[PDB]
Amino acid sequence: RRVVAHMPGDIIIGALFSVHHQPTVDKVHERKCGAVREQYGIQRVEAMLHTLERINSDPTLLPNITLGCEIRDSCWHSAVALEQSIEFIRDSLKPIVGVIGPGSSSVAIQVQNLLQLFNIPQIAYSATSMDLSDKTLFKYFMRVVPSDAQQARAMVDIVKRYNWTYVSAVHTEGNYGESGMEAFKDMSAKEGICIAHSYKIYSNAGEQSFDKLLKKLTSHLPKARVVACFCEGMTVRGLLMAMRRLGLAGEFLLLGSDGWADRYDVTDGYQREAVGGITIKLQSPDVKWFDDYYLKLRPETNLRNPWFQEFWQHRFQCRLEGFPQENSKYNKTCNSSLTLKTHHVQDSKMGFVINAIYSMAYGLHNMQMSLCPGYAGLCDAMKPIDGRKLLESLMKTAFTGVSGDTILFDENGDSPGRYEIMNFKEMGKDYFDYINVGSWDNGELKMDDDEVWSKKSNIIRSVCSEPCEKGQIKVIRKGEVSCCWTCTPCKENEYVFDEYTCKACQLGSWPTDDLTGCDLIPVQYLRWGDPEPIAAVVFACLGLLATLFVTVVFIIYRDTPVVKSSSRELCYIILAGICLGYLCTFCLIAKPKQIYCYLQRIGIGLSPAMSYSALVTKTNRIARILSACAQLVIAFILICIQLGIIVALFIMEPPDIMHDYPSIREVYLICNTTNLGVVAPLGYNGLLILACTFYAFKTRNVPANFNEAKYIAFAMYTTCIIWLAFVPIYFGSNYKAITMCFSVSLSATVLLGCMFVPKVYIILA
Amino acid sequence: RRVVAHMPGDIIIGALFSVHHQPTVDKVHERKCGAVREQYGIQRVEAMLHTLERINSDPTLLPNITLGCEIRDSCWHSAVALEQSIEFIRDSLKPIVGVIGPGSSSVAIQVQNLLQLFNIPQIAYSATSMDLSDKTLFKYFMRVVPSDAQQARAMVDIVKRYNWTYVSAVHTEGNYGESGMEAFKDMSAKEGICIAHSYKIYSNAGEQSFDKLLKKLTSHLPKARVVACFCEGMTVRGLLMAMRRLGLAGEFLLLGSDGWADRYDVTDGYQREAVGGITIKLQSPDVKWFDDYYLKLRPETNLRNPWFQEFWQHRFQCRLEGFPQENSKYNKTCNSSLTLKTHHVQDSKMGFVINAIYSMAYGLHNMQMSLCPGYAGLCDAMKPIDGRKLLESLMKTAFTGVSGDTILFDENGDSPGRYEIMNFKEMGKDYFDYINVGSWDNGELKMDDDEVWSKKSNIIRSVCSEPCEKGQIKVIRKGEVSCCWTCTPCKENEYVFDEYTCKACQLGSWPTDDLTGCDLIPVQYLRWGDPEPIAAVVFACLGLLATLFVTVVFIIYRDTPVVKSSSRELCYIILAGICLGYLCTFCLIAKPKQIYCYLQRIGIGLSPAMSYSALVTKTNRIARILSACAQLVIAFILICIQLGIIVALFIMEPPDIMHDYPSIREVYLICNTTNLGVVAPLGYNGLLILACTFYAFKTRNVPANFNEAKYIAFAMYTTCIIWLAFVPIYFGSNYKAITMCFSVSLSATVLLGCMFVPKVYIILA
Ligand SMILES: *[C@@H]1O[C@H](CO)[C@@H](O)[C@H](O)[C@H]1NC(C)=O
Ligand SMILES: *[C@@H]1O[C@H](CO)[C@@H](O)[C@H](O)[C@H]1NC(C)=O
Ligand SMILES: N[C@@H](Cn1oc(=O)[nH]c1=O)C(=O)O
Ligand SMILES: N[C@@H](Cn1oc(=O)[nH]c1=O)C(=O)O
Repeated sequence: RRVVAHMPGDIIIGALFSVHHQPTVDKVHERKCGAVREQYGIQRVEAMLHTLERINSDPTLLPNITLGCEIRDSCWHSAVALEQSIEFIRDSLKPIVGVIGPGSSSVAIQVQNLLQLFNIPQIAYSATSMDLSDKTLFKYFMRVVPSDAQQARAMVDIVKRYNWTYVSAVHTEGNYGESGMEAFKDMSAKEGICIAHSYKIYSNAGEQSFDKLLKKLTSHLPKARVVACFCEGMTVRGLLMAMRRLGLAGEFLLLGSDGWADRYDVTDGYQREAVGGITIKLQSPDVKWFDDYYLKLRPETNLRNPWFQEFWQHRFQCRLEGFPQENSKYNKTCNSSLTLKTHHVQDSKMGFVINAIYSMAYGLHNMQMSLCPGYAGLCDAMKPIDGRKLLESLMKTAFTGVSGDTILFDENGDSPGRYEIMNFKEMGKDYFDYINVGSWDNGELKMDDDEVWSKKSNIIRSVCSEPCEKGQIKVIRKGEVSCCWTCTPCKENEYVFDEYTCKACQLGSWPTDDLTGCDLIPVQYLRWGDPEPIAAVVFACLGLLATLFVTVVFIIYRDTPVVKSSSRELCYIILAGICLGYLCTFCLIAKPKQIYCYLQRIGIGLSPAMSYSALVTKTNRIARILSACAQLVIAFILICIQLGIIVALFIMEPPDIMHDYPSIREVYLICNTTNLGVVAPLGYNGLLILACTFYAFKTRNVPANFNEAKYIAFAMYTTCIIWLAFVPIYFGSNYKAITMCFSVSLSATVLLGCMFVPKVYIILA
Repeated sequence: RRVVAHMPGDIIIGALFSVHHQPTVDKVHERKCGAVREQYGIQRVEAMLHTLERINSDPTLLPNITLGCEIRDSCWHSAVALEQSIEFIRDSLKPIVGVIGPGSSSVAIQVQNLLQLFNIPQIAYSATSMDLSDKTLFKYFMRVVPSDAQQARAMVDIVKRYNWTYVSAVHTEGNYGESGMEAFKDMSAKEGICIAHSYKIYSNAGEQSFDKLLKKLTSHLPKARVVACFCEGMTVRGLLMAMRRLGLAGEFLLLGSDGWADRYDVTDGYQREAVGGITIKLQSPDVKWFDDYYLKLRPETNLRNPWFQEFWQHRFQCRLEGFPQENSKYNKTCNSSLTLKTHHVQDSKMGFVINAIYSMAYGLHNMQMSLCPGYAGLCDAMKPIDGRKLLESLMKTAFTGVSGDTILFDENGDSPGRYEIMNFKEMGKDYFDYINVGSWDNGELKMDDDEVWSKKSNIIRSVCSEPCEKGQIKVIRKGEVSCCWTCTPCKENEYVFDEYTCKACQLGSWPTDDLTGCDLIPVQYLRWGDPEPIAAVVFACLGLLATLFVTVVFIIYRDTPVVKSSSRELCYIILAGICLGYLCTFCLIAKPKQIYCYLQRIGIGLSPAMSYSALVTKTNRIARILSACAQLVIAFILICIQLGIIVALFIMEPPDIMHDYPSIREVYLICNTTNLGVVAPLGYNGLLILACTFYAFKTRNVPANFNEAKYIAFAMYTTCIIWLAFVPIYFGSNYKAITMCFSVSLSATVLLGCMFVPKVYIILA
């Protein structure tokens, strides 16, 4: 039978403390507990005994009634605690009025499911799972610590403070780990944080299980460098031991939980592996009087605590001869010089443990105040202490704590509390410590970024993909969590619509700077500058100068017989046409406008048709003579025919500015001239040429005034070749305007020359 | 205190049945449970009370000993069953040697946690959760049913059989539901399925909770019409009542589980809302001998069942006056003609229950054979029947069940089984029934897709997005779920790499039909024939005919005095040049090959070089005379110079066919004749032409033999412009071959016809 610590009194309060370690994986069925525990074990039993004797000593608390206790060992296992709890309720089948419940959430649940049936209030000090807040299933459960709803929030705040996104989660199998990791997963996923993969493990699992878990964790090593452990202390120690076994000394940052806190017994010997880990610890000041009472204990006199001599021997590895408990396993003997004052480490949850004992005390006081206000003691109205009344009194009680605050329970049975942030750092050489690098209260996280990462090179941000909003490149998912993206650049005509897709611009549009939006690329006109068209305009100007010189010479020598043989009007009509060619070239090269672009048509129609019409009549007259003024009229009508066709093409295609986009980039504006709108006048001009071919062959060479027929027959001859050669370039090209300009002013000069010069040259000579 | 059914015996076996319904949410703390049950309650009580008689009347099983029982009421509740289990184990503080576990997985876990402390084996008949298969924590627990693992697969198979991709998930709060939904989520997300959202709810929740759950379920209604309930019977009934309240009559198809099975009590009164639902039932044939005993039971004689009178009054709504259990709540009085034969339904899991007790019988039989073979009864080494030995002999028991099959426990305490897929249909007019429409066994899902949906217009498949495999389009996930995608059309250039990305083809390439792959586009070239080459080659052929005619006239009249002039050999060189130029095109306008394109450049380089150089020498002699046979010497060398440049341009750029791609759509092939490879021969030719233009202008009009020098005075004067006219066309175009073809023959023609034809002319004259 398991041993039990007793203390007499009028009212007896049960307490479950984990004096011994959890049963090993291969001895769960035997329910055999491992080694004794100091922080979680003997210290808590001593705290309970001393605080109860203090309560008995205090006259102002529970006067004239002495509080007893029955402390049992829970071994941090569900079955052992369940059997001890059955032992608690055995009399109810002096009764236990209340239990200072176990420190594990799963164990607390298992004990509560049994205690609630017999109306036994249970006050926990370390069980912090959210599930215990449900008063429908756990009516007889209270705690002096906050739930894990705030601890998960604190962990999420820590991960979101340091840009950590792609973390990996581990939690111990059990209610505490399960609930905590569920809360963390829920809160983090709503705030952009990410989980590579969530793992679970038992605290008592063998070395092989931890090795496998660490292998799975290293499977994401380059990217998921932060591990979030809603783990217990022994789970974290197992992870550290795995790191030691398979050579890992800084590949991970373990973001611990309340289980780890600042426990020195999870990093003993493995400090090098745990350096840089961040943990969350329930805020609890050191208790002075407990330290004063505890360090003065000796195994010779400490007979109340049945485990104490065993503790002595396991702690100071030695054996105590003059006692039953010798245990020769330990070679040497315990000299009367050992004391607990050396390397003494008070457990973090020592404030809470005492508080949970005061609660059940104060809750018993208040209930005694109401039941029998006058009587100072155990009144006859209190012989069968009622569990329901005691629970009610505990729910509405409030008292000053050991720390110096007020402990009180809300409607959910929980109690207010704040958290502390610790960083396990290497302070000196071969010396490590937990350093307080922040806190967390009522939703407000106030860290200290200087103490942790005393440099600008903090831990590599746990991210899956680098920030890739770098202009052209967009972000595409890969069928996994919306966490790890591949970055793809869209084409040049596409701009980023969102961070997720890239959208093409319009027909004549181009994306702006930073590809945030788009832009209608400006139209391109025929510029007056440039090296090419300046030559064309210079040529046109020279042609105009030649034409004005020609007209001056023609009018000065007006009535001379050497020029008064042919019609003066005919070779003034030709002059008007040759001038109109240059005028058409000049008005062609400009901004294509609703006022400008139809002059192109009139030029290209009349100029290369009307001049040849005036010429053909003269050639025919000279040929057939080898008449009168009537040849003028037949000339004019020959113009009018062409004047029809242009007008014929004017109706179907009105003068407008049409935009063409030969490529997706450049935009051009030109008049609406089409394939049919340039061939028909050119077709007629071909006929004009054809007409004069007839004559030119017939005339050939004829001795006239200055042998005009010798030269006028040749000006046409050099024109038809260029007219034909112009077709291939014009048909396929992007330079229609300049080509038209050069064509017109080319066949132009030719004519103006032999037409007039041969005559007017020698005339002036 | 609660009542309990008793039967005396040497060995006592307890049981936990939900005789009454779960306590309502407003009376859980009092632990008073609701109305009586027929299938899950009284029927199983009578099953135990008669199976024990059947065993006790069989000398072949447990001879000369009697099996008593202590049947307790668990009210389908964890707390009530834990209290009753405390009552069971109170003796160990006649002992209970083992129990028939409760029907609920959570309740089974709770009672196992207490029973394993006292080595009391527990056998379950419906506790199907896969949590209890862990023998580390649940050693003394066995069951005659498979795990939920198999059942979750059965569902996954069902959902993947009917294209159902986007479904909703609901499970009952507890272990059964939670474990089942975890398994289903795992093996569904792994294969192809996507869950819109997973919900949970307690069975004993209020109306408002179920209404809220249904409101959340209709949030995804247009897409996810299928809800997967790893829920309990009463959870499904609550869902149906919610559907009735807010007017849903066929928006959802409920995919139920073992909880639902073919229970008429979950779909009574609410058939309209459940029609079409598909449920999974553990297969167990109805035990025939149970009916012939049960149906003849009467409340007058059945005194050993404390719950029989309550049930009898609850079933036929009336009162039994002649009995203490009057229950004056009802109005009328039961006549002595009411029988259980009317509206009798035996529960699905009756055989299981029976087999469970049989499992305990043989375990208690195989023990007594092994412990004391000689004795027929309770031997001395068996008076304190060992729980450990009972469990050991139980795990290895193989026997025959009431169904006729063989019952045997695996290494984890489970037993094999198969599933029946049932469909709730409207058979007649106002008549609804469950129809067996399939089965599932070890991975084989047999089903009858015609009994359900006797048509092709089944339930609108629970899908999110329509298929995107419409050729060009591809799938884009927005970072929501992996089953709701948009369709993006790829451009005509790229081909679909996978379902989710499409990548561009090679620059010379094109996607094949259906965008499945990319194929090599065929190359184009200037084919023999065609519209323009058929006109171009006519020029070359006519030129060759003219050149042969002219050379015939030249060689015939070589010695005629009328040609005794500037060396006829020099002009013969020119004529050979024209012939070479005419044959240049025939190796130019063809299919590009190394043989053709190592001579094309030679031709263009030399043909307009050597002929023109010989013309230069001839005109040089003519001009300087106003020499001897050395003219060839000063001529020939010039040719070499040009040849040198060609050779200079041949070494740097070897003749090879390279593929030119004006755009992605078109492909051509041509040799490596580049811009730099054309200017240099053209530069030399232009320099030569300009050099001889001076002498051509010097000659002008010189009276020579038959005006020989006159024609070449002006004919050459044309060869400049046409060559010049060739320069732009060759630069900006895609027809660089045919342009060269036309230009080469167009140059010679003139020079040829005006230096070798006037000759033929006067030769004839
Ligand atoms: C990322 O963390 C840094 C501090 O390490 C700080 O800038 C901030 O918390 C995060 N960055 C942004 C842009 O918020
Ligand atoms: C969807 O289900 C049908 C029959 O229910 C069958 O074609 C197949 O299982 C699914 N469709 C495809 C294309 O796989
Ligand atoms: N917070 C834990 C309690 N706890 O876990 C440890 O590892 N130490 C410790 O006190 C729980 O809620 O169970
Ligand atoms: N199979 C369930 C139990 N169960 O719940 C019901 O509603 N019916 C029923 O048999 C389980 O494994 O817990």
